[PDB]
Amino acid sequence: GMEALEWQGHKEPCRPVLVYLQPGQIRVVDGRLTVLRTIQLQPVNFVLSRTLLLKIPKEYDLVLLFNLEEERQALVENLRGALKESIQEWELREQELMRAAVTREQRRHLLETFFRHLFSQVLDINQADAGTLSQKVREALTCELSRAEFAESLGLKPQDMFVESMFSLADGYLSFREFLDILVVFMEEKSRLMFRMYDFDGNGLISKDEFIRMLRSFIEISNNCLSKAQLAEVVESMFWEDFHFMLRLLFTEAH
Amino acid sequence: GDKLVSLSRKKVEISVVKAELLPSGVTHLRFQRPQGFEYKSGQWVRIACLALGTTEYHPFTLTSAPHEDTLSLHIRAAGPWTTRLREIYSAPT
Amino acid sequence: YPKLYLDGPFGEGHQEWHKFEVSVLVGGGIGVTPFASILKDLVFKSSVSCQVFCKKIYFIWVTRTQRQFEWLADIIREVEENDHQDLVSVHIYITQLAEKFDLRTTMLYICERHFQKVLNRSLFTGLRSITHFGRPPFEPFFN
Ligand SMILES: Cc1cc2nc3c(=O)[nH]c(=O)nc-3n(C[C@H](O)[C@H](O)[C@H](O)COP(=O)(O)OP(=O)(O)OC[C@H]3O[C@@H](n4cnc5c(N)ncnc54)[C@H](O)[C@@H]3O)c2cc1C
Ligand SMILES: NC(=O)C1=CN([C@@H]2O[C@H](COP(=O)(O)OP(=O)(O)OC[C@H]3O[C@@H](n4cnc5c(N)ncnc54)[C@H](OP(=O)(O)O)[C@@H]3O)[C@@H](O)[C@H]2O)C=CC1
Repeated sequence: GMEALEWQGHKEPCRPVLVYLQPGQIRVVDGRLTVLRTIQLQPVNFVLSRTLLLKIPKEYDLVLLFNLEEERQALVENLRGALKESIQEWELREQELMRAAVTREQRRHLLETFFRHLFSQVLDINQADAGTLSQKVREALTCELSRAEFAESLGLKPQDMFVESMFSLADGYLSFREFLDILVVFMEEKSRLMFRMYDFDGNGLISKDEFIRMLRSFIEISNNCLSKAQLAEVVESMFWEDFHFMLRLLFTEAH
Repeated sequence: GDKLVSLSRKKVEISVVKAELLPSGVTHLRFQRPQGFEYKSGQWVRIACLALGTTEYHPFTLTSAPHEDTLSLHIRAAGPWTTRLREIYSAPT
Repeated sequence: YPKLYLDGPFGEGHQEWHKFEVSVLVGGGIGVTPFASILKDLVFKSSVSCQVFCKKIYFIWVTRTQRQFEWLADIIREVEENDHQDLVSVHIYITQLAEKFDLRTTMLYICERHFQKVLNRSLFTGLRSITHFGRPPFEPFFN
């Protein structure tokens, strides 16, 4: 292992940490012998710029800082050897790398506007609220989170009744996709909301697999045992419009 | 400034419940507590008696406990104001 | 944990709401941190004492977002949980525009008006008190 710096977004200060490169898992730890992350590789991509951003497949992107550019090359060589022992590399601008890979501030800023776009029909807010300018939105929804991280994202403690109940309904981790999939089904208009939720491109057509994914999610709404076979049979017999196919005194009032 | 501050304070108007002519020339005045009257032990108030037609405020230590529903003062007949209060409260009605 | 150096209270704690049978406590932004204490104190009084002058207390919390103040939600939860005399009625007013909602605000809004309750407690927060979105209607409230 070696001592280096880790970035935490535009608004957060860098943290001096240490890197240990085991084959099965790469561990970033604090200076007090406290492990901060242990990423295990399943047989991911890397970008170099002083800065090395490894983009985890379904986890948070990890950006590390090097003492020198030659030190960056040496650390990159060591990490690449350790990772390949148990493989795509690119190079982009420093600002481009910072604003391209998923950061905490960027992820929150994307998820908030995505949720507003989803629930505009309920909030009675015009769809021109903000701009969600697709693939990165899918990646953000795909990222599964631990209980503490998810509760922090929602401003709750890890042991609150709401988060624990929704984790029980969702079950070790949770992605926002499953979260709002449970939420909307537990919330006829639900079909339209779910369809528009799976319409990332906004063209209005869930091409091949999003339809089966929506069927599986609506099954996750209704607890059952023969779920997969029943959903497959329903899809076979049946085949937005897919929604139609699926269906086939005190005064406190704020301005 | 001191007179303006004295004007700023709102002088409550209250009524007496009981008056005792205690020996050695003492007056025990037990009177009604205003609704939001909160005080600690050893605190003192000011009183005026318009039956004298004088509008004088004199200080007296609250001899009743804060847990009591009324307020008690043990006024010693020390001079004109106190003696006049004693004699005016001597008679009923 | 480290040790602290404490300099005692400087508050000079006016409590004129005990002088009124009905009081309306309005908290805004950062000026609502004390009220937690206040609220708890009030309910504790209503638990131990019987002939209290303040028969009903209204707590109008007004905030843009509950960010950095989520703990006050749990404080209000316990306050209303222990309020066995219905002394305090809480009203939360989120004044943030719907176009600028964060995750917590969207979840609270939907659990308030687009997700069914459980025991008249919102699934997100858990409060019998109703959250409203917009400027609090102060003078219709007074009437
Ligand atoms: C904090 C405090 C608490 C008191 N508590 C009591 C009590 O519980 N019982 C009690 O009998 N007496 C108390 N006194 C004494 C108080 O001064 C009486 O009101 C006073 O004896 C009234 O006198 P008089 O005006 O009738 O006669 P005066 O002849 O006018 O008074 C003679 C004496 O009274 C004093 N005095 C008069 N007016 C005032 C005033 N406005 N402020 C201060 N001193 C004054 C003078 O210094 C003088 O020595 C207290 C005084 C103070 C300062
Ligand atoms: N007792 C006191 O003297 C206090 C003073 N302050 C002062 O207020 C300043 C800002 O407070 P801050 O913590 O940012 O509070 P915030 O502005 O974050 O929140 C206050 C809430 O009140 C609403 N609000 C704010 N200003 C007005 C206004 N002029 N008219 C109507 N509604 C309003 C806001 O709604 P929206 O923004 O959506 O309109 C917001 O929801 C601080 O500098 C602080 O010094 C704060 C607390 C107590």
